[PDB]
Amino acid sequence: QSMVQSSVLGFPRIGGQRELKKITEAYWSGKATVEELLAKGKELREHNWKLQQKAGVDIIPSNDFSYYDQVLDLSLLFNAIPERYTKFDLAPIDVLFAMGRGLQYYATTALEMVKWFDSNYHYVRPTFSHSTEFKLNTAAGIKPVDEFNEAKALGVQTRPVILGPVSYLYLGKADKDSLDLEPISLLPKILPVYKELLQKLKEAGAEQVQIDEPVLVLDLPEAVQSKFKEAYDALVGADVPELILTTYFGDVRPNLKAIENLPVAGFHFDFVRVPEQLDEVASILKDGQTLSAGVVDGRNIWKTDFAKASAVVQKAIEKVGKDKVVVATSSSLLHTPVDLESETKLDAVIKDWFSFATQKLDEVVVIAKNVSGEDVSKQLEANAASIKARSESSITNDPKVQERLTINEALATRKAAFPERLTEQKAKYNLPLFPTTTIGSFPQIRINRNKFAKGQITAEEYEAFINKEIETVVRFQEEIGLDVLVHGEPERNDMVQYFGEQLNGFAFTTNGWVQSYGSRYVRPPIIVGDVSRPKAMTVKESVYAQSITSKPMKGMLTGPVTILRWSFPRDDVSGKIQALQLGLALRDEVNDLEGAGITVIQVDEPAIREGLPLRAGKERSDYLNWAAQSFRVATSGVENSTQIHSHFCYSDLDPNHIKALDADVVSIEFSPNYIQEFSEYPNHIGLGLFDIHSPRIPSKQEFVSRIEEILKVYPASKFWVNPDCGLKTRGWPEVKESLTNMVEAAKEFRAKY
Ligand SMILES: [Cl-]
Ligand SMILES: [Cl-]
Ligand SMILES: [Cl-]
Ligand SMILES: [Cl-]
Ligand SMILES: [Cl-]
Ligand SMILES: [Zn+2]
Repeated sequence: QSMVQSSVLGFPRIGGQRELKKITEAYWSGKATVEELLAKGKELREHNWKLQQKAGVDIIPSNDFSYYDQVLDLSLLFNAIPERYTKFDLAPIDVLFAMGRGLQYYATTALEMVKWFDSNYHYVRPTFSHSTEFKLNTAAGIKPVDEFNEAKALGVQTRPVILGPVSYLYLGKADKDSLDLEPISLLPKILPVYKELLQKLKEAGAEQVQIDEPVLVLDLPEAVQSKFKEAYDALVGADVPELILTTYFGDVRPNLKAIENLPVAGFHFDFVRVPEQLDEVASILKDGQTLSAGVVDGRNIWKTDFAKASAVVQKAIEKVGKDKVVVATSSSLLHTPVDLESETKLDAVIKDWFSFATQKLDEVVVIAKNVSGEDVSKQLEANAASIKARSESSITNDPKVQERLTINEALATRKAAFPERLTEQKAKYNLPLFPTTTIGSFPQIRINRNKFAKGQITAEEYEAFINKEIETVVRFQEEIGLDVLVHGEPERNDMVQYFGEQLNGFAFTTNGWVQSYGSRYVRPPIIVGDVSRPKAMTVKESVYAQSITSKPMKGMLTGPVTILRWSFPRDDVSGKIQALQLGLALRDEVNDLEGAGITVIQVDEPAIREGLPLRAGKERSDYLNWAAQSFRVATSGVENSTQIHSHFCYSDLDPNHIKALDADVVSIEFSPNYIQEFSEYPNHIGLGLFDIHSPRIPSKQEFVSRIEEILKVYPASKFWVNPDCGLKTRGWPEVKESLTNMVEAAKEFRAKY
């Protein structure tokens, strides 16, 4: 324990080879027994605790492990279990899984999955009723207490991590039988349950608890933020551990007044995202409260600059004293891959710039020792050379050249306004009124794709297999009589990795898995440098699909903002600069598609709202502006007769931003008074006419009446006819009938003209 302690806010639990996914999925399909699942959990926790102890981390977390989601874990522990999950005599591990994955696997719905702030993790929404009885569920045991005791038996003193009451309630929602319930009003009922838990943790031997209150980086209603004082007045006492109120991902300053007189033992703040909040946040400390300074990024894969991170910490030190500063990860390392050392195919120069969760443990320790005065000179020197090698690999380290060298409006504008383009597109494609199309995906080829990865087939044979599947999908759309076709994207794994693995300025990993939801993990690409496009990324398969039909075939691309958001970004330049470079890369792909005869092109940005900055203000309004501008740069090089499409199904869509794209045609998921939101849409628009989830083939008449309802709002000149989203989750027969009814409905309308 150095004078200045080191701290980790959580550790990824998935395992270095995805052991957690393997044993959990095996348990669901009735392979693994309950004991084997629990033994694997125990073994992961032990390994991870020991890894952190061996690296020298002073404050090591417990309760950060989960078989599914830590928020779900708290719902189970506090008995926030809707009544429908208790009716099948399920063991507690199965109640957890039924809430997480859904009840249908136990019957004779899952809870809502929600983004965790602006990370790429998702949690299971706490759901509350007037009938909810909050109590400590000793049924299974008490997860925090049992896992604290497990670590202690191993000779590892840990700090339990729990999501705090205010955040837990605020992030939850009223169940359907209680739509009047304001979750925050439940605080008096849930606080005694937190108190009992905290008492039990003190009794087990915990000296300090990390109590996460991240909603403090959000714009909080007064009815919510005015409660921090009475919540923590109630929790703090001599019978519970010291409480470290922990925030991350943002700026708490706007909420400072709410937490300026809390009886807690100290705070944690994110000084990676918001280093500038230091002065103000430090000023609220009283009574020997401690400041945990988050300076090792828990959400990115870059070696930390030890000189710069040490200097931020040294400012904290100057402000509250060495005995009251802690060096910490900025957030849980849940959001980074487990271990860089399992990567064997990375360029050696680039691998030297990275640090994954396991390596971050060494980094916080190095920084804590640095400011404490210990000799880590060798590590500082190595680190200073890595940082320099990295800064020298981009066009300029200088922000003056960097700010100036990054979009003239011309680059972001088509050559003519839509009405003029429409005249040329009509003449080129001769589409009728109510033209029909689909969004992209069709029912699925699994084997052969894996065989080609395994080396069992050659590229030529894989190519022949891709081409037969494209052919089958194209011919099926022709038989149905759709007007604008898609190729089914059989060649693509994932709409981001497919691009991230081809673009310049990117690296990709073999094992760089991060948990996204439950047992579903992602392996995000990494932007390491200035981005450009080195080859034709999608042209081959599109040109093949277009060569077998006389109907127009959509090219299909992912837009720049979505590639950026589903990748690990550079931490040395703005997101804006990266999006614009990605925009210019995609512009070359679009221009190539067009040049190869693919003149109808869909460019999809499903991650927009996900990347929305957490507070209303300047960063948010800039984001929307540059987000749109990036899309326009990608799409504005084309001739007037080339038709740009874009599809939108991504939760709470912003029609103002959609309008800023100047896309020729948009499709919008749609199947109460919602049609009015897009009533002023300027170009062409296809409001989805059926729900690709709903379990029923809509009749022709059902299509006809839905088209009639839309025609009360839109002109027929603007209207495209298409489903809500892709069809890969349906069976072929339901897809044939649905789409056949859709086209026949369309034709009826054409005739009535
Ligand atoms: Cl159990
Ligand atoms: Cl705003
Ligand atoms: Cl407009
Ligand atoms: Cl009408
Ligand atoms: Cl029109
Ligand atoms: Zn969709």
